[PDB]
Amino acid sequence: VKNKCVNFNFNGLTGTGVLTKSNKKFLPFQQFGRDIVDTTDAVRDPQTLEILDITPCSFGGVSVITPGTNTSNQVAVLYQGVNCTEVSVAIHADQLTPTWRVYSTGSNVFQTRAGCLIGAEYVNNSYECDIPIGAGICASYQTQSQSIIAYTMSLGAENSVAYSNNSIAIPTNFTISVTTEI
Amino acid sequence: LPVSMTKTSVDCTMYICGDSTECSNLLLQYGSFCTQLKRALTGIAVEQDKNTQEVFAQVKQIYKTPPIKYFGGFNFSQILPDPSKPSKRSPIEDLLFNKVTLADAGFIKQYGDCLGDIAARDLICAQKFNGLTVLPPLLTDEMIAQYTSALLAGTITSGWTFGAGPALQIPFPMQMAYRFNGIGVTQNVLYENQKLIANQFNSAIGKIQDSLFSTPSALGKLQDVVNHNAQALNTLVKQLSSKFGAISSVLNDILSRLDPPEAEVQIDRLITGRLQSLQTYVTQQLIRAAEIRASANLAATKMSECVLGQSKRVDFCGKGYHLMSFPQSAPHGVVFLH
Amino acid sequence: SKFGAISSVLNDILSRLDPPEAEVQIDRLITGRLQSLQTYVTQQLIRAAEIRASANLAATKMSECVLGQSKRVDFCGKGYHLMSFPQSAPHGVVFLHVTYVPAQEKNFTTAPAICHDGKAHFPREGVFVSNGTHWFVTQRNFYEPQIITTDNTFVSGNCDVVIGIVNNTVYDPLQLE
Amino acid sequence: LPVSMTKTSVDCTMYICGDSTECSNLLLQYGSFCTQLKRALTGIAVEQ
Amino acid sequence: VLHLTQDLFLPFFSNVTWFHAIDNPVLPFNDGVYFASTEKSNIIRGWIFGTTLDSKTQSLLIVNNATNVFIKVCEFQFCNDGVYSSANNCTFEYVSQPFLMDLEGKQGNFKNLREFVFKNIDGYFKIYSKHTPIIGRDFPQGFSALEPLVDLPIGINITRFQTLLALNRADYYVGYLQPRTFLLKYNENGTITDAVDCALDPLSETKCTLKSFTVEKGIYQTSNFRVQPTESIVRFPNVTNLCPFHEVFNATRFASVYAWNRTRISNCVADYSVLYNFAPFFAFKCYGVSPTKLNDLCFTNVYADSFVIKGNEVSQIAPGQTGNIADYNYKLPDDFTGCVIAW
Ligand SMILES: *[C@@H]1O[C@H](CO)[C@@H](O[C@@H]2O[C@H](CO)[C@@H](O)[C@H](O)[C@@H]2O)[C@H](O)[C@H]1NC(C)=O
Ligand SMILES: *[C@@H]1O[C@H](CO)[C@@H](O[C@@H]2O[C@H](CO)[C@@H](O)[C@H](O)[C@@H]2O)[C@H](O)[C@H]1NC(C)=O
Ligand SMILES: *[C@@H]1O[C@H](CO)[C@@H](O[C@@H]2O[C@H](CO)[C@@H](O)[C@H](O)[C@@H]2O)[C@H](O)[C@H]1NC(C)=O
Ligand SMILES: *[C@@H]1O[C@H](CO)[C@@H](O[C@@H]2O[C@H](CO)[C@@H](O)[C@H](O)[C@@H]2O)[C@H](O)[C@H]1NC(C)=O
Ligand SMILES: *[C@@H]1O[C@H](CO)[C@@H](O[C@@H]2O[C@H](CO)[C@@H](O)[C@H](O)[C@@H]2O)[C@H](O)[C@H]1NC(C)=O
Ligand SMILES: *[C@@H]1O[C@H](CO)[C@@H](O)[C@H](O)[C@H]1NC(C)=O
Ligand SMILES: *[C@@H]1O[C@H](CO)[C@@H](O)[C@H](O)[C@H]1NC(C)=O
Ligand SMILES: *[C@@H]1O[C@H](CO)[C@@H](O)[C@H](O)[C@H]1NC(C)=O
Ligand SMILES: *[C@@H]1O[C@H](CO)[C@@H](O)[C@H](O)[C@H]1NC(C)=O
Ligand SMILES: *[C@@H]1O[C@H](CO)[C@@H](O)[C@H](O)[C@H]1NC(C)=O
Ligand SMILES: *[C@@H]1O[C@H](CO)[C@@H](O)[C@H](O)[C@H]1NC(C)=O
Ligand SMILES: *[C@@H]1O[C@H](CO)[C@@H](O)[C@H](O)[C@H]1NC(C)=O
Ligand SMILES: *[C@@H]1O[C@H](CO)[C@@H](O)[C@H](O)[C@H]1NC(C)=O
Ligand SMILES: *[C@@H]1O[C@H](CO)[C@@H](O)[C@H](O)[C@H]1NC(C)=O
Ligand SMILES: *[C@@H]1O[C@H](CO)[C@@H](O)[C@H](O)[C@H]1NC(C)=O
Repeated sequence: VKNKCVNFNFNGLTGTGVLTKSNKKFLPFQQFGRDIVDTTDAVRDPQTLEILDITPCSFGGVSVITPGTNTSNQVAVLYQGVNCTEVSVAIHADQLTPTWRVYSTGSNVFQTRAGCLIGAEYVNNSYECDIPIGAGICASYQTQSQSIIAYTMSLGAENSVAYSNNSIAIPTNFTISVTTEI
Repeated sequence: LPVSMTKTSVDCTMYICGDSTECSNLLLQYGSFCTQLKRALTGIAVEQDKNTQEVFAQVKQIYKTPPIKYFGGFNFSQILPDPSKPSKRSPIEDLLFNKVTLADAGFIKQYGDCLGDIAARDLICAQKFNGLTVLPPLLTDEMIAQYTSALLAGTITSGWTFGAGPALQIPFPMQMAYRFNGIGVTQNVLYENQKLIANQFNSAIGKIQDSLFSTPSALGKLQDVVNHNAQALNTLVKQLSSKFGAISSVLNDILSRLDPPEAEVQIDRLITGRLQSLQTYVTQQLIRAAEIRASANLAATKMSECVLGQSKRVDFCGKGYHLMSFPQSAPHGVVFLH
Repeated sequence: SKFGAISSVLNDILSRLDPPEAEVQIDRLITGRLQSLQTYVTQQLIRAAEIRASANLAATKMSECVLGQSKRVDFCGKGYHLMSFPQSAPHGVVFLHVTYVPAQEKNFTTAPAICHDGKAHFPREGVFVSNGTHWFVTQRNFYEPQIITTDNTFVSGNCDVVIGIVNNTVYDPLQLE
Repeated sequence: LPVSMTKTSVDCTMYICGDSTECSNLLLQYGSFCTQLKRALTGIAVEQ
Repeated sequence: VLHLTQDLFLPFFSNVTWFHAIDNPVLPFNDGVYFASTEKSNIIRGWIFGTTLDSKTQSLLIVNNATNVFIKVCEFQFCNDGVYSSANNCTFEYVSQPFLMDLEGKQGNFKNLREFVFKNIDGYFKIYSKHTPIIGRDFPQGFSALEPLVDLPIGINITRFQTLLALNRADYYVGYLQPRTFLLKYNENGTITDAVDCALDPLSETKCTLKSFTVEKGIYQTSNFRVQPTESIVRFPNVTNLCPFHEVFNATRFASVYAWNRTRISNCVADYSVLYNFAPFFAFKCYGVSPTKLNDLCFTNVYADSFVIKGNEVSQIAPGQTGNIADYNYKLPDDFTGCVIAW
């Protein structure tokens, strides 16, 4: 059963992960496989004499972004650093360790460089960052009638200077500002 | 000056007890000795994000250079963003990005090709195996170059006015006149030897590119930061290979071989070893984070003083009587052009 | 936290077991509590170093912006620093940076130098600024147009090498009297 | 103003196992634990 | 306080089966069963528990009456309706104040709602109750803690559940408990004003990991997600290397007991199905190892001593035995780690 998270007990080497075909160069006497950090990487099939690779199962980390509970109860779920199709099939097969299930409408799907975001919808507009998610993506609570929206952070107002060969601007007036700093 | 380093979110639970219910139960007896580590690591990530934000996002308005680039004979193509390049980076920025090699990029989503590694799996797949992941930074290497571009465009088309108030355009010639006046030489010499100073500046700009190209390692500070982080990560991963004084270094082997009440001592020994190793890693990461925070504060104040105006303190903005500085983005750091 | 021992309460565990076999659990409790304390003290040292750096920065900012005026830009608040008034805060300090910031600006004109008669005139301080018809001089950070006199300018040049030079006349109070 | 403090190169084997082969062997069971300390002290000396 | 605990609780917004009355299906009991019933005066009497509900395994009977209770750990025979017909192996008679108390303000609209929860962790039967004339429509929404009444260490086998009704001339609310981690808000008087799950909603999990009831705007790292593997493969080498057990069982001249042939077996995989299928045994007594557990142990060396003998001599041959064979022909060591086969 390849290309599936499966508990393996190969010749006494027991572990968890996904196994598939490989293009290793195992010598005939070779039985196990490893890497620089001494973690079992490849195993030879004792009854097939083929080479299989060992992978983490689905490792990631769930982070929840939310506004104040006194404001709203709606929440959004981040699955850190996982392709968002993999969580989709795992949810549909009901093999995810998290038992809480955030509903998937198809419009709340977001493949982000930081992972897959569920429960928020993409708006192609640009706003100032409110809740940092990562990879230049920020979410906030915004009315449509209210929901959680995800957008690329606006670096600021787009402004262009009036540089020229012989044109200058001199302030004819001035203001007094009292800032604060802690 | 380095600005930040990779953000990690080690999870002690299955870093120490790989999918072992009894090991998790044993770990539960050690109290909240894990929440401390998770909170410390997430705090370190937050401070690093804050460091890069302080050291770069200094101007609220993003500016762009005028389409024509003739600033009184001065040449800025080597530092201005390249429209032909799809990443919109300076030629020097390209050299900085190519002379730095990151073992762990972070924004890779490398799951799905570890099974397809064919050869021996690499460092990142190894980390993914045993409960260690890298959290990608908020400010992508892309728009940060946009920030540096905005800062550079502000400092050559408006002098230093835009750092105190509204951006007021000043042509580059009398801007240099004022930078000469701020050090103690009258603008007349610049207005006589404009051609000579322009040629000298162009020659220096051209030579610094060759200096960065031909040097063995001038970006050694950023490379050292990356190498130290990778080495700490590698030794943390390798520490799971130590029996720590028990029968074997494989928790699952110990579980499947001995009874619970006798393998209990061995798994407790493994917990005491692995958790303490994670403690050393976390403390060392804290020290490195404090050091890089101090360096990033220094970089922020250096940028605010030298780049956004003329600094009167000697040797602070490079050796000699300072005139101006030009910022350039680097992997996990910044590069200055005094 | 039991720390892998019989119980987490010392007075009970000594009152539940005799010494010669209880000392194992006592040692386990000792090492658990000692490791927790070591982690706490290390974190406290880290926090103390960070707060020491912050306090040194605060002291420097205090001695700069309050006991005088600092020319370091974006140090004593955004904009041109004027003063700063400290305020007491719980376990901290509060500054009130008073900063001069410009306002409404207008395009007028500029000239790097003005040539009256074969000689280039440069402003002693400020910009040679033209309304659009008449050339004038003023400061950098405020628009105070003034008549171009020989007191506002110093002459040194030959009126042939200044790129972008402009034509006009300069005034002097000595020829009239 | 202080500038530097006394550079140290503590040695794991000599410090914790005085010339004892079995002690060193059982130390080796702890993995590369103290190599980190040796690297840290070397880095401290270089920094100073 | 905002104490957190882990124990078998009824999940929030879980599924509760609602029944009626006017037969008495026996619902399974596993990891506890939640109960509730609202009534005017009374229609329910007691509960019976246990496995197969007959006079063979110890069971339970909790009938309540007008003044007291009748809890008893008994092994009653059958009633199929005077509710028991056997008290031979029955002990633990317990009587106390009735669980149900009814209060009515001169009108029956105050339907007394009674909430019961039972569990059998390491024996120690526990009963939970809080009685109030709640709104009375049905299973309500407002929070309500549960007051323990009796903690009794039964310590018997328990598998099925049933309840006993009353006579006459809307209830039955049944839920199940699962191991979950919860938060409980304690009032300054000590009451539980509100409680939160940690395995129901992402927001609830955040309130758990950041233990509180108010969460500020922001991002919080709560836990990790891992896909549990679906199937488990066990793979071992293609080696078969069948032992000579066939050759020691298919022989035709099994030696006499006086000259017992001792065969040395090495370098083979000891599959015991080959001995299982070859002989209809009559004595497969094992001493050092379990007869079921022979295929999961690796042995340094195996001796197969075969000799045909009489019938009673089969029982004679055993460790620490005596007899004309056990003393002069073959004597089994007292520390015999092995099995004998007689067919
Ligand atoms: C510079 O800007 C000031 C405000 O920042 C102006 O002061 C204002 O004056 C008006 C009346 O003219 C008041 O109504 C207002 O409250 C404020 O005091 C000031 O006039 C202006 N001066 C110039 C020359 O632009
Ligand atoms: C500014 O400096 C540029 C250096 O990158 C000059 O580009 C050069 O272009 C020539 C061909 O046009 C190349 O052969 C050379 O390698 C370099 O890329 C650019 O001309 C220059 N412009 C001005 C106005 O000085
Ligand atoms: C050039 O600068 C002159 C300042 O002296 C402005 O001239 C003014 O014109 C008025 C009449 O319109 C006079 O009464 C006054 O004394 C002054 O000379 C003039 O507006 C300005 N030109 C432009 C285009 O800004
Ligand atoms: C400023 O005015 C000068 C005369 O006062 C001009 O000088 C003249 O330049 C012309 C050629 O442009 C010569 O033919 C003539 O002999 C005299 O030298 C000067 O050009 C002028 N410059 C500008 C920028 O207006
Ligand atoms: C805890 O219990 C106290 C003792 O009954 C309560 O105080 C009482 O409050 C009532 C009003 O509800 C007063 O009339 C009475 O005199 C006494 O002060 C207290 O409210 C209660 N706290 C709770 C339930 O939160
Ligand atoms: C394993 O044994 C079976 C049974 O004889 C045989 O069909 C198969 O080819 C063998 N495979 C290997 C790799 O030895
Ligand atoms: C991950 O990203 C997408 C979405 O799943 C798809 O191309 C594939 O699964 C992965 N691709 C890469 C390059 O990792
Ligand atoms: C609007 O958003 C969609 C995706 O949500 C994107 O493809 C499109 O380019 C956006 N439009 C603009 C004008 O940015
Ligand atoms: C400035 O002058 C140069 C040369 O005199 C010319 O190439 C350029 O187009 C001019 N730009 C402006 C804005 O006047
Ligand atoms: C100067 O002129 C440019 C030309 O478009 C204009 O954009 C800018 O706003 C002007 N600045 C002023 C009037 O201060
Ligand atoms: C409870 O069960 C019913 C019917 O089986 C189903 O419709 C409902 O969705 C279930 N509720 C939950 C919370 O699972
Ligand atoms: C009710 O049960 C108790 C249990 O001891 C018993 O004593 C009593 O006789 C029963 N009947 C009444 C009417 O109380
Ligand atoms: C009670 O147990 C005894 C054995 O101790 C048994 O003989 C008897 O049949 C049991 N009573 C029943 C099953 O009613
Ligand atoms: C002996 O071997 C034959 C051939 O496999 C088999 O049919 C028979 O049942 C065996 N008899 C015994 C006693 O093992
Ligand atoms: C053991 O020896 C006896 C001697 O008579 C023989 O009959 C029997 O077949 C032997 N069993 C073996 C070789 O397995």
